[PDB]
Amino acid sequence: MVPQYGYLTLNNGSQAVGRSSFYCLEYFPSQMLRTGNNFTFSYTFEDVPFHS
Amino acid sequence: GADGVGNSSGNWHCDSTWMGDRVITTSTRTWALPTYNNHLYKQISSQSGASNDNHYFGYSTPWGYFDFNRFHCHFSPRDWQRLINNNWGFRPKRLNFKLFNIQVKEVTQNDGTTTIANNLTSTVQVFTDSEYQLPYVLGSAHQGCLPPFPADVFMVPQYGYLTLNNGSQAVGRSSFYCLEYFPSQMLRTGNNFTFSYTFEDVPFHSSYAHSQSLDRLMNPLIDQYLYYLSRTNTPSGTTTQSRLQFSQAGASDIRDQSRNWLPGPCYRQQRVSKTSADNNNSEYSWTGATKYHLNGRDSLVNPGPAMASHKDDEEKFFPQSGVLIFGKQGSEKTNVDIEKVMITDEEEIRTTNPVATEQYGSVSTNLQRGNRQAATADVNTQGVLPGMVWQDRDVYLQGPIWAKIPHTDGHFHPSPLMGGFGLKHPPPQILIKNTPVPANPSTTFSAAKFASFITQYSTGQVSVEIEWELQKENSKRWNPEIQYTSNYNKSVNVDFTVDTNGVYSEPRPIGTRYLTRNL
Amino acid sequence: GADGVGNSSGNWHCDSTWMGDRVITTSTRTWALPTYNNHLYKQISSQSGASNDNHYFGYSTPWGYFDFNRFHCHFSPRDWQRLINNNWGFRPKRLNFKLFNIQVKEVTQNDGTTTIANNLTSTVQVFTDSEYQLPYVLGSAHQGCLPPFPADVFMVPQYGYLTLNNGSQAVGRSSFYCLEYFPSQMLRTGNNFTFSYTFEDVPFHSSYAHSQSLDRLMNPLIDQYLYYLSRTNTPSGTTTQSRLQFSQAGASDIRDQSRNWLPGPCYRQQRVSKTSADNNNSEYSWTGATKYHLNGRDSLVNPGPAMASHKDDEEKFFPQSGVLIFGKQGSEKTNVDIEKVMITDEEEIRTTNPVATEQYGSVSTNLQRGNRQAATADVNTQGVLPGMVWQDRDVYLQGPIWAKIPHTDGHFHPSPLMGGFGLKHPPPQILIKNTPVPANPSTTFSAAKFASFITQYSTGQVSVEIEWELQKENSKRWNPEIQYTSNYNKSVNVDFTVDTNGVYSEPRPIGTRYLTRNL
Amino acid sequence: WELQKENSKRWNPEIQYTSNYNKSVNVDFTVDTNGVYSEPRPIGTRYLTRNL
Amino acid sequence: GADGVGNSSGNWHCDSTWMGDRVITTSTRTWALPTYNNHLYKQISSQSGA
Repeated sequence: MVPQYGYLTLNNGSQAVGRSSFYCLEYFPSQMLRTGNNFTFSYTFEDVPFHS
Repeated sequence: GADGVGNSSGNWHCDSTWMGDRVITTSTRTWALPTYNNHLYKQISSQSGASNDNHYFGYSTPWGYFDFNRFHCHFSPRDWQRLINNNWGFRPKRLNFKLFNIQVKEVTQNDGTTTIANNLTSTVQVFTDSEYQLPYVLGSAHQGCLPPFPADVFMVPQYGYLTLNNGSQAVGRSSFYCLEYFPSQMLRTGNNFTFSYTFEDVPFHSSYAHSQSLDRLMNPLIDQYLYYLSRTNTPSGTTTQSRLQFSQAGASDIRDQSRNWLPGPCYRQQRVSKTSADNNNSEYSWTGATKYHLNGRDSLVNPGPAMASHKDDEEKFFPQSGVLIFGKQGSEKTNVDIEKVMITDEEEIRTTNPVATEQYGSVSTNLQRGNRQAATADVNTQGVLPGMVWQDRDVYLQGPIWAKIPHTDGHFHPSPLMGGFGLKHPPPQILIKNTPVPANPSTTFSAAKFASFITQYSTGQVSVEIEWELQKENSKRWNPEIQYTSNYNKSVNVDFTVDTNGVYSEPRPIGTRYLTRNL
Repeated sequence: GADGVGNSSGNWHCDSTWMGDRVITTSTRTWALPTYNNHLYKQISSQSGASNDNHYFGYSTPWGYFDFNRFHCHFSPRDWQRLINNNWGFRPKRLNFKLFNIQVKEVTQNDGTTTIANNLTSTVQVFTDSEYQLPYVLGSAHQGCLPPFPADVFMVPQYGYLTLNNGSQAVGRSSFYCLEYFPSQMLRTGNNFTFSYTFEDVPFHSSYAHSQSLDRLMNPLIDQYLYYLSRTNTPSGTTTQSRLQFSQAGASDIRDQSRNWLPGPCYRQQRVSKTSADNNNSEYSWTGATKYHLNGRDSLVNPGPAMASHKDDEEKFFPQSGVLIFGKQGSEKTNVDIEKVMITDEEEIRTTNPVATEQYGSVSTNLQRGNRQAATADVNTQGVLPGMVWQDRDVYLQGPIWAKIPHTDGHFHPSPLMGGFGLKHPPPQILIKNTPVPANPSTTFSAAKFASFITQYSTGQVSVEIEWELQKENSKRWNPEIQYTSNYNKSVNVDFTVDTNGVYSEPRPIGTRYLTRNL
Repeated sequence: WELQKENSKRWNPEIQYTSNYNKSVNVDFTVDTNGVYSEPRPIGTRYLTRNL
Repeated sequence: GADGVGNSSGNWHCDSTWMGDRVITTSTRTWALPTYNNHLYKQISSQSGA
């Protein structure tokens, strides 16, 4: 099962602080896939030390 | 090739063509694949107190597989007759495998009613290993091969394998293979699957029987120039003194003639008669059987080395395990009577091979001397010696086509025991699976694995095309041969034909040795 | 290459490089060569009343020779681990041999003092036969090989050979070889010797063990289509009448399933236990041993054909002669206790090969009939039959690398018995000798041969470089393998390491079979 | 993934990760009779030895 | 470089030069090497009740 997405922000007690941010995920460009479409991307790791 | 939902992905090809060097057999069947083990691997092992010989440890898999390894898949009884009557030898060359017209069906069982509906977006995933990285099941003479008669629809068998065991417990060297871990083509409705394969060079199978035997390979008219001991003692007329004498062997005594070759090797069998009165009354099925011993467990040697089943006019008797035994149509699995089985008969090999139920020969036990009489012993098992010749077991009609030589430091004369072609790289396995479709996950997240799936199965057609190479018969024999003939007399049913109920049946085993070559 | 007195003739090369197709092992040692037999040939023969089996006739020679034929010469315990863990097979390709930094020393023993001085003008003469014109000693597992640990200096062994004999007396066909009679390079201080050699094409050694056994090569889920006799008689309830019945073999009875292959050949052994209480109390070392017989003399078959040493959970027992037995560091020649020797164990071959201490199987003795019960016999020795597969014996770490196939009309499966690579043209022998230097001849002429020589010996370095080809392991096994691991627990001494006195030692035999292939 | 190969002159053998040779009811890292995959122990990546 | 028995294989260089960006120091010494442990490896460890 694919897990649900949620995040935390600033708080005082359980009350929010004016700096706490709200992100609407509907607000980003997203590919819409019907049956018979596929999704791809590739990624290149930045140079990092070997693990020992 | 990817077509729509409404286009047909491939045509039906079932055919046989003969170019006179080559015959190309094609066959197409309809298959139905269920979901095995509820989409999950399991380990299986010998049940409880099963005997030491019967212990096993292995895994069962969700995957099915296709096996065309039986001859009658490819040949019709008439096609088999052109080959058997007209040819000395044949071997396969290259084959081709094609899957098409796949369709996946979801079934919904509610109350007593079950509705079966097309699931258009579901997939089926198929791969052929071709690097031989899996336990190779084929060649063990399992059921589940394509049916003999093209109008039949067959269920695709489940795939499982065995590994090392101690008792029913596993050993650290036992391997676990996850079939999900190989690259596999995923086929939706409107996709097809193909591959082709080329058989490595292999000796022809010999479809001929010899017109001479090793014992009798010489001119009866002319004497040899080589002496043997004709007699060992001469009478003085009061007593027989010891005087050893020699003779040239000739037509008078054939058995004494110097011979340049030896019969094939033997591993002896117990003889049982088809007439129920002649057999002993005791349980010797096991205690009397001939066996081999590995790692403290005995195993019946059912096929045995290739041997003649009986001598002249013994047709009643047959070796205990030493023959292949096929069941007649509609025969139960267990404890089935002699009338139901079809017992094959190897007697065409009498010439070069020993009778399976009798000893290779006799051998001197001791060193004679004036005061002690010479003695001999019987050799019931003979390994290969230099100058031995033998014939391989016959393939018949419904026997297996090939087998995979195990990969080992050494092996002698790779030809398999059940008959057929030993192949170091046999035709690869084709494994097929219904891709799991989950059913209605919960709204809250759970990290557990799904126990709920849509119940579904798939179906389609499968097409196998093999190209065979033929060895033509060129012989100067004057008189007619022996041919395979369907009897001329009238009958209720025709042989190799459906009955009034629609049940196809094969009346008798058809083995491939008729035409005669001189030795 | 000819240098001065002060130039060095060659560098020390001891190295291992891995190109991932190939590994190239180099090793350099320091040798010391004395003068054997006072510069003269001798004949040697069995002493006096030695038993008929022990008679021999041969010659001892002044010449020494070099043998690198043991693996641990070339591989370090860590280098041996990269190969053993990561690879299915390996074979040698080409090798190179180089001698350098030779120096000859004359020793003068006067009173108790012995002064050792350089003799600059003396020579050492070396030749490699390479036409195989000498008795080939190597491959008999003699001592005198390059030491395992590179800091050791070793004495070069004396060369001698055996020929035909009757008793201790020679036969007219026995050959005498004079090693002075071959072309040989003479090396003074500042000369070096080289040659290179290319191994003929040879099968890889199999460093893998099987994850299946011949007994269990089939799908447990699916029944066979081949019947066997399940039972031979049926009850009438007053008595059991004789009625023979058939069954298809399946998961329920595995032992009855038709199998397409047979285990390897056996020549039976006597079983002895490492626990001193279980063994019988009698002298059966010889009278009970398994032997072969040539020309009226028995010979113990120590190596035997390759066989599993014991069945499941038998690890206590081992075959009488059937295994290779190595001594621990600092073990005496004779009558040494079980704790001193290191006994190798072949159990990784259980799958394809019979247990050395038990019989191949059972065979029907007689023809049954209504009035006589069937009987069977045990086969304690089995020659090769068609359709048999087997594994070759394992090479270990300190076992020999190769052997020379004798040149004969025929031979079967040339792989040697001690393990290693059968080579029709093995690496040639390198023989080395101190050239004789006479001492102060008399002023008057005498035609007699010199009995007086300068006492001297030589020393230098020897360098052997072998190139090995590797067969990489590509397998889909999901779960981890078995690897060779040095134990993690603390210890007084580290394994494969010098002790506080400087004595290198090898704790256990390391055989090359870990990675697992499916059969 | 990019790999850093081990080149070392150590004479004696290393320590390796080995599945135990003894018999067992279930094989490690394998499904059981019910089809439940399991991981018997954590496998950490440090075995081969470098000198400091 | 490989010389005879009588040729000298190298000269004595002991020097210091200063180029004012760089200084190049050279030093030559005479060494004497014995044979240690009688030509053989040993293991050593803390003594007893240390």
